[PDB]
Order: sequence, then structure tokens, then C-alpha cells
Amino acid sequence: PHPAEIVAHLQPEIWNKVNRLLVRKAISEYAHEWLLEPQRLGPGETPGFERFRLTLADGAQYDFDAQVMAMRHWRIPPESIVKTVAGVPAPLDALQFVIEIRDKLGLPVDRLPIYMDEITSTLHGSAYKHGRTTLGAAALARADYQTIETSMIEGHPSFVANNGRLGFDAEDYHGYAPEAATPVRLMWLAVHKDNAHFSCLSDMDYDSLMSEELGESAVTDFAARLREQGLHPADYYFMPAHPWQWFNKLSLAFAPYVAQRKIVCLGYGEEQYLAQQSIRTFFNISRPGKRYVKTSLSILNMGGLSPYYMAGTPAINEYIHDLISADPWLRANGFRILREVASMGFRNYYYEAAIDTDTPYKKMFSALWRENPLTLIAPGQNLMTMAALLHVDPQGRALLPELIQASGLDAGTWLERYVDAYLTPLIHCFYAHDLVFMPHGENVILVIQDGVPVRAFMKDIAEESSILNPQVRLPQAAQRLAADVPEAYKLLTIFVDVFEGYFRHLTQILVETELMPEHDFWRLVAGRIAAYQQAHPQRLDKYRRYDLFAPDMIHSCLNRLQLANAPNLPNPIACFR
Amino acid sequence: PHPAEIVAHLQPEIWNKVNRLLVRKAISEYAHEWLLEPQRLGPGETPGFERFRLTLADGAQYDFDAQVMAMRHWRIPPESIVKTVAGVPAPLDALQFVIEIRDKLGLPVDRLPIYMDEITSTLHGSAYKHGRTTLGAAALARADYQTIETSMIEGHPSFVANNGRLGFDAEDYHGYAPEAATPVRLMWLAVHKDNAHFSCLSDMDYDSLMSEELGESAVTDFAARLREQGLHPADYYFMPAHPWQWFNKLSLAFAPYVAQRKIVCLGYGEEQYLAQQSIRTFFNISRPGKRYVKTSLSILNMGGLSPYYMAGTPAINEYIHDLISADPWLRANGFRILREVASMGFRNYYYEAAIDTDTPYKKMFSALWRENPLTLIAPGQNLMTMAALLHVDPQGRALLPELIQASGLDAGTWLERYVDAYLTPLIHCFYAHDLVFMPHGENVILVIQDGVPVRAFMKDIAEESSILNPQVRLPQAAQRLAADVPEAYKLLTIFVDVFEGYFRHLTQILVETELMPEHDFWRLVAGRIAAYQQAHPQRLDKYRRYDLFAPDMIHSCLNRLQLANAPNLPNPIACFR
Ligand SMILES: Nc1ncnc2c1ncn2[C@H]1O[C@H](CO)[C@@H](O)[C@H]1O
Ligand SMILES: Nc1ncnc2c1ncn2[C@H]1O[C@H](CO)[C@@H](O)[C@H]1O
Repeated sequence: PHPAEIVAHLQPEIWNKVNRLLVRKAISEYAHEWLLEPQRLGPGETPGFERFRLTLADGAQYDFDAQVMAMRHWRIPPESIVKTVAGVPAPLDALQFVIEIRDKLGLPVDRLPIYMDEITSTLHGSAYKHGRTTLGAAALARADYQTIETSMIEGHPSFVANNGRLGFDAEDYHGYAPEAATPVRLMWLAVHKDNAHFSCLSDMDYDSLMSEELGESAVTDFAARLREQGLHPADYYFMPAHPWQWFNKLSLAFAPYVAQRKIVCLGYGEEQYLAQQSIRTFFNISRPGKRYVKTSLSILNMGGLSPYYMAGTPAINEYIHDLISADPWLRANGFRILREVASMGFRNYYYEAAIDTDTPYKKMFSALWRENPLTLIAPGQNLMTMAALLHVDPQGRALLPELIQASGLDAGTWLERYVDAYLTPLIHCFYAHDLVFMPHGENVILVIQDGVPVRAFMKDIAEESSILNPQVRLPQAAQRLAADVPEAYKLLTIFVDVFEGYFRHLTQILVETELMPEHDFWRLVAGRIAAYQQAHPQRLDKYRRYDLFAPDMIHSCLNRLQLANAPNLPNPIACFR
Repeated sequence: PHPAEIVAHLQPEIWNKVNRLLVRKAISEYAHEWLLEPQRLGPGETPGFERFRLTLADGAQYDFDAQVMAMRHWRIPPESIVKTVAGVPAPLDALQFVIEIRDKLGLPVDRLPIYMDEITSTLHGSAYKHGRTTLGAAALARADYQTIETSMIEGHPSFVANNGRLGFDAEDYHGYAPEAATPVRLMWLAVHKDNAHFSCLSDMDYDSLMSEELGESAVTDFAARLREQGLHPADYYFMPAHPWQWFNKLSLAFAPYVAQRKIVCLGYGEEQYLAQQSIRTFFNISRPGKRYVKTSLSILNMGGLSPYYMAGTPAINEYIHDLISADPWLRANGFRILREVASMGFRNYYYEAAIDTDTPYKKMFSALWRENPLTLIAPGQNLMTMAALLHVDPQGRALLPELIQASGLDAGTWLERYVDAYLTPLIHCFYAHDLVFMPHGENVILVIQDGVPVRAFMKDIAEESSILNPQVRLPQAAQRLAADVPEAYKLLTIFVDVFEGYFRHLTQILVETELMPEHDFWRLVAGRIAAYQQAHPQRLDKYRRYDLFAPDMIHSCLNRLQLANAPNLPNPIACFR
């Protein structure tokens, strides 16, 4: 393999294209979070926009068109952005922009080059994604679950430096990046019960999980392998790992355990998987209806996987699932979690003895198995990550209109179906159960039926969910699920993760594609919320206490939070109270 | 390739062996630096030693034999060390020891796991080196230059965490670790003159260097390659890089430059190299008398390579070489530097604009060529790293006695030859020229003639050398060479880098192998120094001002300095004044 081929995707014209796209996002999102305060100049190059200026690193100047939409959202046509340096035209360069605003960023000058490296890696991935052979909007909107999953481009829509994958070298990138869509086999390891522990749903056990996941031959073959090298299979579980994790972290940092045979490399599994958008979660493409496998993966990307939550994970999941199943409204709506049914943690007592506090060092060797949603839908239904609604192909065409065209519904009707499948159950979960998730594009999977959103699956459960009520009666293993939260913070999941985190980006698509005016979308959302409250009038106490129609709401600045690693925003639905 | 094979060297018995060796070193070196204060218990298991105790992490206890030699040196027989935890026998475990002394180490609890990872990697390498097929002491003492180079085991003899190679994953390790002795081909890159700059000796040029290093075919083929992809060779130099650096750092962090064709990957060179003990320096094994190539390599090991010194490197080297050549005493002794004859730096203007201060980020893409010493010795001479004198094979046999046996000389005579080849020229360089180096085991190469040390080569010149006289008249390019140093610090090179850094470990070998008593070695050294001063009586002013026979000397604590990343010691030669 010629050593140049790993960066063949890095060419001048494509680099320039993705840089312009990222400068737009950086300007939009930093402005949104008050890191940038653009100065209005006059009317825009495009009619209906106004022109703004940023005057930066003593020389650098960026003029652009913007329309400032709800929640202080800067809608910026990428082609409108004009950089000059002391009166001279200069190409848009996203790394250079971040440098020009380094003082405004507030980065200790030793985390700065790290953040620069994340921007660069984000660009490098973006170049690859825009250059690769891929389906356009029309075709993608009609494509299967996994084709859609691996064809996503944007990543998290608010984080500028959202796609770092720092730790993957150039070859790792092509084997393991979700966007390379290269089948991956998991690494199987025998893990000593001195170090390893397993948890699962009450109706299952380790042996039945393995029977299902590996089969009798593979499991027999593993025990034999161990016994054949003089070891006692009775002392071990079998545990999957990301191959990168094995070569980069476990064979090395965990050398004492390998040396002492507390970890034994058994080799690659037979079945092939595709990396999901989360990178560390894998979908089995070899065989039907098998669970996802989520592994620990020590790369930097905005922020591994811990065994101390791997003790209580299935129990948290069993509780939430039984709760949702026993609720007649949720039953009727069809909203459902995908259970993390079994988890396993290898505990590194060296790191645990050295560090008493929370650390990524305790989270380097864990696995869980997650329910496969294909098994839970009907013929004539398909699945897609909710991130797909925000998708724009390399030609600049949005997926959403193509999906709505295929459904045969007007945008209003389609959007109502979507809101009641996605937003309404979250609101019910909060009002009825104080139960909250992390409801972003990557954690939500929509069940689609001939173009129409019918219902939603929620994933990423044990690590993201809370019951906002310390009095809730929880099984002993699930206790962490309960949380005691300031009043102002209870509705954050809607205000922060739904409205500002996801809907803010959706309406920009709605407006660019002329599917619906912004005011019409917020009115639609307010109406779905109001219709819910009317159908469940007995929780008026809670509707008034936690007012979704309050004039303003807490603004969490995601990038500023990543950079550290604001005043209230007006509520877009306030005027519909 | 089975994924388990990369850690086949990690087995229980070998792991235990290398752990015991590292615990010994950690105890010895930390005690030496006052991090540990062992408490005398009584007489040793071995007669002539005393027994000491360390009482640690509330439970852990280590008893051991020691003999405290000059410069507060703790000579500790590895097999004498006995660990108990609350009265119960426990295996020696070096990672565990470091944890047990974490409070004494004074590490912010976020650098701690990093230091732990360095210890672990040091152990992992040590396991490999002790397990590999290798020459014993007798054979090694008679072996060729490169066999000796790749067969070194210890590394830096004072640093506990001396062999980290953090950044190499498990496969990288087998391709690129000096001890794996796997031939390496360099990666060739076309580097744009917008970014790249070249310096060399006044009697040479870029084109003659390349003619010699690559040849006309390879250089022609490179220009053609560039021209063939639509580029202009007139705009570029050709630059070598470590293949790991390309896959891990340059193709990724330098993506904008790759994308903009400021860096073009040309592929692997035809000629094969072996990694030297420095890891980033390569010796050409394909063809006779070619230069070493030193490349930038962004791994963690105790502390890359910078282009801002790559501008002045050959000029510093040309100055020092002409100085040594013009000096009749140095001429007569035969001491010589190996010139860094040409250097090249690629400048990353993104990092340079973001960070005004010294950083590893500015040092990621550089190369230099160094003079090959094989070209500078006679038939019947051989070369060996001075680190070889400290070498102990996996059977516990020392190389030094075997070398002395082969020479036919008594230890006293051999040692005198050695001191006058190594130490005396350093002393002259200081007294006559205020010229100092970094004279450790890895920077010094001895010319050996049928077992006898005849003279020494010094390498690592531009980055390590200083003229301790701000008044020295230096060519404009070499100005950094001059230094203005506190009085107490002028003789550091002898007191710190020679006596405490290297001789302290040598006498432990001399004593373990019964080659010479410690007092006899110091008397020998004092005599060589005194004989030098008598032969050059006109610098008595300087002998008195910088007294090598002062009662005590500054003690630099290397590990404490690495950990952060003491009172004076008695001078071992004071009593010979
Ligand atoms: N559309 C998306 N929305 C939210 N997070 C995303 C999205 N795509 C990828 N991610 C994230 O998934 C992981 C967060 O757990 C990270 O890898 C981060 O990239
Ligand atoms: N014997 C030695 N003496 C001093 N430094 C050594 C020795 N062996 C290896 N090194 C060091 O060489 C480099 C220091 O520039 C590091 O890779 C470090 O390991």
C-alpha cells in the first residue's frame, strides 16, 4: 500500500470547500454563544439578509450575510463569507480563523494546540466525507438504516470541533472511522474474574447471552483455547474489545494484566460489524437481529466506558423499560428505549488505587450489548438516525425535503407526526415520570413508514438518563438514576437538548429548503405541547411549576463548555402560551 | 498475524524478573535523590551489606540489603528485596511500588497515570529485551558496532521511567523500537520552500548532499514524480521522515499542508536503516559510509526536533569541529565530534502563530544528517556506545569484565586508557575552550582496538553544546552556542553528567564484578585529572577558580526533575587534592 494513499482525500479544492463550511459553522456557533459579536454593516449580498463584520486578530476581517433567527441563531450562507487581511482577499481557512480568535476563545496556551488539532481532524474527516462516493439527498432519504448511518456528514450540529477522532492514526482512520464504512471484527479477550464483572437483565444470564452472541462452537473453542494454554476457563469471562483499544491501550497500559494472564487475547471474532456514528458502538452486519456491541475506546472526541456504571447498567435499563411498558400513554404512542441488556467491566486496580476520583483511566476496558431495533419494527418500516433530518449532501441538497416528498404529506402534517413521535413522549416522560434522556440526533432513531415518522427509539440510556425525583423507589442496583436538581434545571432537556440543541438547526434547514417558515414551526410545536397538556389535564400543577411557555430559558453554551474542558435566551414558544 | 503475538513477550516469569529489577532501580535512585529515606535495620542477608527498611503506603514494607557508596549511591542486590503487605509476602511489582509512593513522588493526580504508563511501558520493553534471543556478555563484548547498539537493555541508568516510547502502539513497537532491530526505510516527502529550509556545512550544498544520500536516479525519480502530478520540483526540497511520524502526525495534524500540497508524500526510500538507541536516529545498513539520519518523532520518552535550531545546526557544528581540529592537544588525543553536517526544517506557521513560546508543536517536522564514524576509524578498530560499559545481559553477566579480559590489560590500565579517551578531553574542552557537551553513555562512542579504548567520538552537538563564555567570537549563524552561566554551574558537565550521571553507575559494576574497588577508581580518576593539570600548568588560574577537587558538588536530581516535568554531594575525588 503506497503511504500517500491514506491522505489521497486531502486535495486543494475539496479542502477549500470544507474549510469554508467550517468557518461558517464556527462564525455561527461562536456568535450564538456570545464569543463573537458581529457588527452590522448594512444590507446583505443576498436580499433579505443583512451584512455583518468581524474585526479580528489585528488585520483579519470577515464580512458575511446573516439572518438572526430565534434563540440568537445566526443563519449564514457559506458563499457569502468574505475574508480580507488588511484589505487583501484571503482564502477561508478554519484552523487560521480559530487562531485569529484565540484570545476570544480563552484557551490556556497548551490546550490551544490540542483544540487546533481537533479542528484539523474535523476538517480532515470532512474532506474525506465530501470526497467519498456517496448517495445524494434523494437516494439517501430512501436508503436502508445502515447506509444512512454511515453516510452522515455533519456530526454534532452545535460543536465546531465535533469530529476529532484524535488517537486514530491515518491507517486507523480508514479502518475504524464510521464514515469509511469498513467492516470491523471485534477482538475477543478472556478476562479474569479477579478483575472482570458481568451484569445483565434479570431474565437472562451470561451463558444465554454468549450462546446467542457467539454460539456454542465459538464459546467451546474459546474455553478450549484457554485450557490448551494451561489456563482455567472457570476463572474467565469472554469480553469483546475494539481492535484499536487492544493494540493501543490494553496490550500496553494493561501490560501487567496481560503478563499475569488476567487478560488473554483470543483473537478476532468471525462476525463483521460496522461502526455507528458513536464510533465505539458496532452493528452486526453478518447476522440478523444480533445486539449492538458498545466497547471502550480511548480517543479524544469532544470529551471511554466505565465498569462502575457497567455494574448497574442493565438494572437501570430494566427499570426504565418496565416503567415505559406499564404506562398506557407511552404504550399507545410507541416510544421505546433500546435496552442495554448486559454489560461487562474489567477493573484496573492500579489506576483505581492511584486515583480516588472520576477519571478516563478507570474507563478503558468495558463492553455492553444493546437491543437491535430492526427486530422491533414491521415489514414496510425502516429506521433512520434522527441526525438524518439535518443532513445535507456534498452537492448542498438537504435530505429532509426529499423525505417529506416521499411521504406524500405536506410539511405541516409530516412535522406534526415527527413532533408527536419525538418531542411529545419526552415531555410526557418528564411530566409523568420526571424521566429525562439525552435526546439528540445521534441518540434518537426514528421508525419510518413509507417516508412518515411513526415513532422513536431512544438509545444511550444508563449513562444519560435521570429520574428528577429523589423520592422515586428504585431497585438497589439502579439507585444512581435518581437526581436532585435545581428548579431552573428540570426542563433543560427540552430547552437545552431539544430546542437549542437540535430544533435550532432543524428550522435553519426548514427555512433554507422553504419547507416551512420558522414561526410556523414554533407554532406547530407549541400546539403539540398544548394538545398534550389538554389531554392530560390533571398535571396542571406541574405544567405551571415547570412552564414550557416561560418567556425565556437557560442557555447552555456547548462550545464554551468544550473550550473550558450566558444570559437567558427568549423561548421560541412563549408567544403561544 | 494473530493479534496476541504482539505481546507474546509478556509472560508471568519474565514479568516478575523485570519488575524485581525495576523495583531495585526505583528504590536505589529515589533514595539517592532523597525521595526515599531507608531506615537501617541491622546486618544484611549478604555479608558486607546492611539491611534497610522502607515503610510505605500504610501497610507496604520493603526490606533490602544496601551498601551506600560515594555520591549517596545505594547499591542494592535485586534478590535481597523483600516486600510484605501487613506481614504478608507479596511479589515485587514496580507499578505498584510507584503507587505506594505516590504521595512522596509529588505528582498532580493527572500527571500520575501518565508516569504510571511510562513505568509500564518501561517494563513492557524490559520484558521484551530480556526475553529476546540475544548475545551474552562475552559474545557482545566482541560484537560489531550495530549488534552492540541494538542489544543494549538498560537505557538511561538514572531515570527510572527511562523507556516509555508512549505513542508507539503494540505493532509500532515491533517495527520501530531500537531493541526489535527491525530494518526501517525512511519516508520521503517533498516539502515546499514556502515552509521548508535547509542548512549545511560551508563546503557542501543541498544538491551534493542528495547526490550522496539518494543518488541521481532516486532524486531524478522524485522530481519526475512531482512534475508528473502537476507540481514544480523547483518549489520543493526532499525531506526524510520517520514513517511513524508521517502516519501519526504529519498526514493528520499537518493536513492543511498536505491538502495544499505544501507536503507531498513520495513514499519509502530504497535503503534500509536501523533505529539507534535514540529511537529517532537511523544508521544505514544497506550501504557503506552513509550518514545517519535523525528525524523528528513525537513520542513521549522522558521529555521531537526543532527547525529553529535546524537553521544554525551545521554552523554550530562547523565551528566546534574547526576548533577541535586546530587544537594540538585535542589533535594528539584523537577526541572528535561527529558533525551534524546538514539539517532541514518544515515550519508550521499555524502553531507558530498560535504559540509565541517554546513548544514541542514547533518541532514536529525536521531532519538532520550526521557523520558516520565507521568512515573515521581504521581496520582492526571497532566502535561501541559508551552505554555498553554498563551493560548487564539477561543472565546477569556484565559486559565490562569481558571487554577488559579481551584487551589483555589489567583493569587499572584499561580504565586509565578509558578515562584519558573520555574524561580528559572533556576537561580540556572545558579549561581551554569553556566548551561543554552532554557526555552520557548514549552520546559517546568509543573507538576500541582489540578490547582497548583508544579514543572517543561525541555526538548530539548543536542541541547539547555550549561555550561558557559570552565573549567568544562566533560566526553569525552559531551565536546561540555562547552561554552566560553562574559560577557554581560551570563544572556541572563533569560533576553532574560524568561523575553522578555515569561514573556512579560504572563503579557499581566495577564493584559487583570485583574488577576494582571504588576508592581505587576515584584515585585513578583524580590522578588522570591531576596529570592533565600538570601537563597544562598555565591554566592554574582556572583550575583554582573551577576546582574539580572541591569538597562537595551540586547534585541534580534527574528523577525529581522528570517528576516535576538537594544538598550538595561530597566530591569523590576531594580527598585526592
Ligand atoms: N448527530 C449527532 N448528534 C449528537 N452527537 C453526535 C452526532 N454525531 C456524532 N455524535 C457524537 O457521538 C458521540 C457522543 O457520545 C461522539 O462520537 C460525537 O461525535
Ligand atoms: N544509555 C543511555 N544514556 C543516556 N540516554 C539514553 C541511553 N539510552 C537511551 N537514552 C535516551 O536517548 C534519548 C535521549 O535523547 C531518549 O530516547 C532516551 O531513552
